[PDB]
Amino acid sequence: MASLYVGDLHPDVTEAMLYEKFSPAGPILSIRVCRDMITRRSLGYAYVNFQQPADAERALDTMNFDVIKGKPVRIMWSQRDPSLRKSGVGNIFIKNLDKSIDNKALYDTFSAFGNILSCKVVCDENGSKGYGFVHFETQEAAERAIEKMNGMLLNDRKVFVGRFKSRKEREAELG
Amino acid sequence: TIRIRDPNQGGKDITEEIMS
RNA sequence: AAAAAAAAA
Repeated sequence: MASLYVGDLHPDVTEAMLYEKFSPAGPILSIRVCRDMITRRSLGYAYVNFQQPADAERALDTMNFDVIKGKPVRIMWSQRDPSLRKSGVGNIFIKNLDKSIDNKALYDTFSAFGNILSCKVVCDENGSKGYGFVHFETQEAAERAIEKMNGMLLNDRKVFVGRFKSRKEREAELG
Repeated sequence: TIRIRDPNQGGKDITEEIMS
């Protein structure tokens, strides 16, 4: 197991840029930026395959949320089956995040609860929109994270923490 | 980095407790 | 107010 998904890429990020970025973690087997079949438009993500699993782990541990062409990358172990992303089991939503909190800070704090598959502070032109997500490997980790962190002050601003809800599910419950 | 304070403990910083 | 993601070989 030595394949990383590298997402949230700027459309103009190339394979070469990714090699330059990831190469210091150790020798690379191959790198593929995924593209639309005919127009070749980047799909906003890539696979980076290391020769050594320890090297892939180092890169994930060390280079996550680093900026390439002005946008922080989001690295995961490759998991092409989207069923867990779809089910949201273990996935949590955080709101009223002070704008001083970035991806790395959110990751460092929440990883105390358990191993994180993926997390993200959402950003636009003005920076953090003040909300984000953290998807834990286990649902027990998510539950502890919610129980502990909901209603807490994070850098002086009170957060909501709760199970992630998809747009359809949320518009259902709000009516 | 992120500082965690608890409103139901008068806003006491509990950042170290949470991490362990 | 705020509710992601991934189309390889």
